Amino acid sequence: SVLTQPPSVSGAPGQRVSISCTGSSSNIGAGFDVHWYQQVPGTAPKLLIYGNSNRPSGVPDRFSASKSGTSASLAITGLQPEDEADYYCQSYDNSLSVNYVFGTGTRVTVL
Amino acid sequence: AEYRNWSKPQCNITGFAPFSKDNSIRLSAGGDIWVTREPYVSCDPDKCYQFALGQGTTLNNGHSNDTVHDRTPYRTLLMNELGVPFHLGTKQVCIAWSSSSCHDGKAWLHVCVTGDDENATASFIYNGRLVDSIGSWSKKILRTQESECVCINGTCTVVMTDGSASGKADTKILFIEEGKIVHTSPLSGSAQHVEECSCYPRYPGVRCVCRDNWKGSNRPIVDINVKDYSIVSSYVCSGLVGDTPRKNDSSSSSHCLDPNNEEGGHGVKGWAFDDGNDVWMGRTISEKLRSGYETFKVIEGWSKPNSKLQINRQVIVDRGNRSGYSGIFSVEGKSCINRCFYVELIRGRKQETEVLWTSNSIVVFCGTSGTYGTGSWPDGADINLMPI
Amino acid sequence: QVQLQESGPGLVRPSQTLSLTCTVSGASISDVDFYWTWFRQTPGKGLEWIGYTNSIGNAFYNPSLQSRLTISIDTSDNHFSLRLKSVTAADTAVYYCARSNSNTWSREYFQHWGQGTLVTVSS
Ligand SMILES: *[C@@H]1O[C@H](CO)[C@@H](O[C@@H]2O[C@H](CO)[C@@H](O[C@@H]3O[C@H](CO)[C@@H](O)[C@H](O[C@H]4O[C@H](CO)[C@@H](O)[C@H](O)[C@@H]4O[C@H]4O[C@H](CO)[C@@H](O)[C@H](O)[C@@H]4O)[C@@H]3O)[C@H](O)[C@H]2NC(C)=O)[C@H](O)[C@H]1NC(C)=O
Ligand SMILES: *[C@@H]1O[C@H](CO)[C@@H](O)[C@H](O)[C@H]1NC(C)=O
Ligand SMILES: *[C@@H]1O[C@H](CO)[C@@H](O)[C@H](O)[C@H]1NC(C)=O
Ligand SMILES: *[C@@H]1O[C@H](CO)[C@@H](O)[C@H](O)[C@H]1NC(C)=O
Repeated sequence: SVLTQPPSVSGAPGQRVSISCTGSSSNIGAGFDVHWYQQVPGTAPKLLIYGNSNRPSGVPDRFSASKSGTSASLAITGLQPEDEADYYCQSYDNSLSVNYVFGTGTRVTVL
Repeated sequence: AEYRNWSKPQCNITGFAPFSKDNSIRLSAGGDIWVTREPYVSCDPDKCYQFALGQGTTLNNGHSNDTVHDRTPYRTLLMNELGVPFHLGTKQVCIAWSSSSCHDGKAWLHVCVTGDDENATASFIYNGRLVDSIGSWSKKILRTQESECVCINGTCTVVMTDGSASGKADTKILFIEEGKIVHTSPLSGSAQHVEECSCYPRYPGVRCVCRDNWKGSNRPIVDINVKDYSIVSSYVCSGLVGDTPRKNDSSSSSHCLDPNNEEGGHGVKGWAFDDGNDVWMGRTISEKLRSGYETFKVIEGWSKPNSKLQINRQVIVDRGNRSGYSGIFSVEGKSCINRCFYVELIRGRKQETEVLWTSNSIVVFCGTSGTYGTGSWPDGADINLMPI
Repeated sequence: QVQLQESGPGLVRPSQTLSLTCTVSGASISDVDFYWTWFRQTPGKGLEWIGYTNSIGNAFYNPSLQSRLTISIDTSDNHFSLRLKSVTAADTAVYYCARSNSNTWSREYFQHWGQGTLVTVSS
C-alpha cells in the first residue's frame, strides 16, 4: 500500500502551499512519525522533514510539517524558486511486516 | 559484567549436532528425580541451564499420580546446569505453572506466572529478587513463552498471552530492564493467535516463532524491535508447516499473512529461524500426534510463500517415539551466534496408561557448520520398568 | 560523511536476476547500528522501499517483493548488494541505495542516499 497525496500543488512566489498526506490505521494514524522527502526529478531524494517537523540541516525554514490523526501536512512558506520538485511523505507501515510507505508524490509547480 | 548485545552475525548452519541429554525418566526408575513438564534451555555467557516446570513432586512418589494437569499451586520453575538431571538438589527459583528465563549478561531474569487460572500473577524475578509483577489483564490463563526470553543491551522482551486458547487472546510484549517493566507493547501485525513463542535474538530485533492454537498449523512470526518497542507479526512462509496437528506435506500450505485453517484447532510449541532466506524448522514427524521429531531446511521458506523444497532433513527422534514441546535458544560464539534447539520427550499419561504420572526428558541439539551423521535420541525409558 | 554509490548492469533480460551493488565511502558499514536500505522509483510512480539489512545480516524485505530479493552485506569490501530474481517489466526503475538514521523501525528516515542507477528490463 501507499499513502495518498494531491497529484499537483501550484503556487506563486511569496505565498504558501500545503501538501496533505493521508494515512491509515497501520500508518500515520498509528502514531508513527511522518517524514517528508524532496526530490528534484532525475536526481536522488533529499530528506526534508523528520519527526513530523525536525528539518535536519541546510533545509530552509520555509518548510514546516504537522501531523494530526491519520493525516499529515507539509507547509512551504514562501514558494521560492528551487522548491519546484516532487515531495513524498514517508511513514512506517506495520500491517504485514516492517514496511515503509511513501506518498503518491506531489509536484510543486511554482508559477 | 556486561550486557549481552547479540550483535554478531548468525552462525553458519548446515545442520544440528547432538549437544545434551538428561535421561530423566530412565534415572527416575531408580533415583529421586523431579516430575517435570514444558522444559526449556537458556545459557549464561559461560554455561547453559535447564529449566522445567516441576510438578512439586518426584517420580517415585505418591504425589506423582495425576501429574498431567498444566496448572497447580505446587508447580515451580526448576533450574540447574545443562546435563545435570533434576534431582532433589535442584533449585526451585520461583512458583510458576508458566515461565520464561533469560540472562542479560549480568543476572538471571525469570518471568513466573502462578495463581488462579482467571486471576494469575506474573512475577518478574531479576538477580534473585522479585522486582515487578502484573496481574491477568484478560482474566483468563495468563501465560508466557515457556522458553528462553531474549535480552538485548539489558532490555529483556517477554511475550505474554492472556485469553482464550481457542479464540482471540490478548498478547502483549513486555520490555523488562533489570526486572522492571519499562514498556508493554500489544501484539500487532497479521498474526491472529500468538502463544508459546520460541524467541531468538535477531539484532537489533527479537524474532519469535510462536504457536497458533486457534486456526493456523503454520507458526506465526513475531518480530520485536527492542529499541523503539515496535511489533510486527506474520506467518512462516514455508508450505511445510511445523505445528501439529497438521495436514500431510502434500496438502499443507502457508501464505505468510493468514493462518492456513488446516487442523489449527490445537498446536505444539515449536521453533523456526531464518538462515538468510531459508528457514530451519523443527516439527514432529507424526502429523496428528507429538510422535517423533525432525528438523530440516526449507529453501526460500522464509520469503517464498508455500515453499515445500526441503533439504538437510535430520531425524531427531524416530517416528515411533514420543516427543513434545520444542524450542530454540541462542549461544554467543567467538564471532557468530549459534542457534540451538531442544526437544521435550513426554512420557506417561495420557498416551501411556501403564503409569499414573506425566513427565519428560529433554534432548538438546546445537547448530553446526560442519558435518554430522544420523541417529535417533528418544527418551529410552521402558514404561514397564518404571514405578506406577 | 557517508557516501553511497550504486553500481550494477543497466539492462537485465526478463526473468533474469537483477544484481546491484552499493559501494560505501567515508564510513564503515561493519558497525551494526544502521540499516543499509534499497529503494526504487518506477517512472510512473513514487518511491518504493525494497529491503533492509545491517552488517550482521538481519534483513527485512518489502512484503510485495519479499519472495524475490536478497540483500547481502560485505563488511570486508565495505559494500552491500541487492539481488532481484525473475525480473519483469515492472522491475525497470531507478534504484537508490540509502542508509537509515538508526536501527529502529517506526522512527526511520533515510538521510544519506546514492545517486540512483537506471535498471531497464527489456529485450
Ligand atoms: C483478582 O485479584 C485481585 C488482587 O488480589 C483482587 O483484588 C483484591 O480483592 C480483594 C478482595 O475484594 C480486596 O481486598 C478487600 O479490600 C476491601 C477494601 O478495598 C476490604 O474492605 C476487604 O476486607 C473485607 O473483606 C475481606 C474478604 O474479602 C474480609 O476478610 C475482611 O475482614 C473485610 O471484611 C469486613 O469488611 C467488609 C466490608 O466492610 C464487611 O462486609 C465484612 O462483613 C467484614 O466486616 C478486602 O480486604 C483487595 O483490595 C483487592 N486488591 C486490589 C489491588 O484490587 C480481585 O478481587 C481478584 N478478582 C477475582 C475475580 O478473583
Ligand atoms: C491417583 O489419583 C486418582 C485421582 O486423583 C485416584 O482416584 C487414585 O486413587 C489415585 N491413586 C492411584 C493408585 O491411582
Ligand atoms: C545500551 O543502552 C544504553 C543505555 O542503557 C545506551 O547508552 C547504549 O547506547 C545502548 N547500546 C546500544 C548498542 O544501543
Ligand atoms: C495427505 O493429504 C490429504 C489429507 O487430507 C490426503 O488426502 C492425502 O492422501 C495424504 N497423503 C498425501 C501423500 O498427500
